[PDB]
Amino acid sequence: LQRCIVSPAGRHSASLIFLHGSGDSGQGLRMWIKQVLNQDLTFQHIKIIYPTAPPRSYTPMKGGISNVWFDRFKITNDCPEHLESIDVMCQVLTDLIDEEVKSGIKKNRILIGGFSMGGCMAMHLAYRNHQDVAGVFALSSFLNKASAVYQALQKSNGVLPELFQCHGTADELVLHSWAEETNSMLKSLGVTTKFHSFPNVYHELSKTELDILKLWILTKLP
Repeated sequence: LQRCIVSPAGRHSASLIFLHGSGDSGQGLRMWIKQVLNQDLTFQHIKIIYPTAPPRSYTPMKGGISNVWFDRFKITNDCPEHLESIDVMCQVLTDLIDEEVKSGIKKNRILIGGFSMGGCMAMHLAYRNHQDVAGVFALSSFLNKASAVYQALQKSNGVLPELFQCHGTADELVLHSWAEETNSMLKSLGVTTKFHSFPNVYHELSKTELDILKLWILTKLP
């Protein structure tokens, strides 16, 4: 994968893998956050990796080529996830996590999250393959009904990474009810989570959301 890296200001001791939503790129997400904050998101010790999803067919674009982590049949929670494309991407992003580990960053100092389709991807990578990460965040995201996530967590008995999930209540693309169903599902399967609903926020990033996100990141990667 191609990627945009935002370095820590000093010694690197932890890593944030932050996955972009459908159609975007890692430099796109980076610049979008920079606009929403009026300065870059940056840390003292945490390196931010914004990888770019390789271009591939996307069924809601009638098979047109898009930077997408995985394919979807339909934009809804009431259809099955496309598990074969999700699993191909779990293996690709696993390689990226492993490049970090091999750099000296322990898995419990790696936080994975994303916006929209990138937060979905994050949740499948964390709760199915990498339950020892520091935490998981999902902005404007949901899991499809009957997700392999749910079935993995049903079968798990160990400590799991905490989820920070935010959603705009006025979102017309990814409905708030799909995101709260996902949050409730995960809580009932033993995930500890922080769910934050932003009235008057649609399918977008907001400054307040990103500020709260930053605060919680610092609790998970001191």
